[PDB]
Amino acid sequence: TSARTLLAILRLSTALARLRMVDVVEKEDVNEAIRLMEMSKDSLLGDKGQTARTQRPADVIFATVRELVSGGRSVRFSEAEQRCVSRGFTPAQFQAALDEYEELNVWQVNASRTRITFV
Amino acid sequence: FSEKRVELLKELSRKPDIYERLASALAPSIYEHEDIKKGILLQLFGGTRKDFSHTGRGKFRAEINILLCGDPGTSKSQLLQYVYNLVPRGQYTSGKGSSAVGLTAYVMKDPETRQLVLQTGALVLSDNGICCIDEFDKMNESTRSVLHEVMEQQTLSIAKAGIICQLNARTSVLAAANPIESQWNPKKTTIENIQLPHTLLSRFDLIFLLLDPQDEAYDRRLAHHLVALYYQSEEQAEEELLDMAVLKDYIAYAHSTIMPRLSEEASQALIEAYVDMRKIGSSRGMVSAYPRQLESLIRLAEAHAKVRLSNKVEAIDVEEAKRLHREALKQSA
Repeated sequence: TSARTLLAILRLSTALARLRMVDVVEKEDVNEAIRLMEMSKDSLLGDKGQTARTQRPADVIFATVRELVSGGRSVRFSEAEQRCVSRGFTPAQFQAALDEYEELNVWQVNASRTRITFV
Repeated sequence: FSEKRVELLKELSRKPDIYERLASALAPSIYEHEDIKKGILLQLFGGTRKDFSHTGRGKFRAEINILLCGDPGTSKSQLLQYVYNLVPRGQYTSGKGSSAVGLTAYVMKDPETRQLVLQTGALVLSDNGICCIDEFDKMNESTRSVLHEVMEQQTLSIAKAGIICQLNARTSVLAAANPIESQWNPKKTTIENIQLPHTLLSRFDLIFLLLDPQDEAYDRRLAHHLVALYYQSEEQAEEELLDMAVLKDYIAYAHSTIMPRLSEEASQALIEAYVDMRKIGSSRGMVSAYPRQLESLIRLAEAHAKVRLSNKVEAIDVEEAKRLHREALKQSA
């Protein structure tokens, strides 16, 4: 991919805008233009480039705690929930997710489960 | 010529931004890569030709020969057809499409006049101008041999088939080479990449190479520029950029009015700068020990003072001549 393929992308932007008898371009003429490019480059090989990702119900929870470890050590248990409930994380799944990592020796809590500190 | 246009050219010579505005006018699409086309602007000027027939050295060319290299189509597609329609003294020709002896002045039979008359070519008619010729990486083997005296001796001496004729045609010729894989290889030096012999690449002044870095932030200053002018018609070309009628009249005045020459103070910097550029090493070794780069360095100082409209050459223009040669070293290394 160099400067030769840069001008080829702008050339396909007018191939679909002239089919609707209009003089403007929309988002449909852009997504369909790159669709034929991704299909052509995958046909030159012997397989199709895909991806694999499992929606873990506890993958984004550990990433939220990382925002408080780099800022401090004695992170309050009630203060860490000020950002988890913003996107829409249910608090019932957070109680079952702490034992998934505390059992494997990651962090530690107290008897009342109100103090969390990254070891 | 009239007085309604000469006075406007003198007011721009005193401005310290005329050298930057004229260099950006030759890039109608590419935003960066200004150092490639920076030396092409000084090629049309060249310098005032001097005579030294009283010492046994009459002929002497002051023209600048720029050497380019890259992909023939990526960034060199606009630098081979734009210097032909604007400049009236430009002659375009093909390398592989034409023969070796057919490009210059050869001998051909003619039973009409009962005499072996000579025929013209293409570069022999563009005297005191600029020649246009492409394909230098895959040119003919016999064509490379005849170029050892055209742009070097300025005397085309052809004595064959009982025809004694010595042409005195000279014209600055540019070239655009290409690597063996059309891509820079960091595993090998720049000497092995260029397939031309050492005697051919040494006759050129500067040297550049079209590099395409794989940096992510490099596309943020190049891809965002061509798209901005892709949908825009002709509602901004004659508003933020000057017209082409001034460039054609700016070079048709200093080529026969202002004859610059060296002095006693600005000429002392050429000796100290020549010794520092000899013990380079690292890349190739102890090279550049010929009067070739010393003669080409003087041509760069005469071209910079010609654009400023001043016959006296100061130490300011000398520092600008070595700066263009310094960028050519880091580009090919």
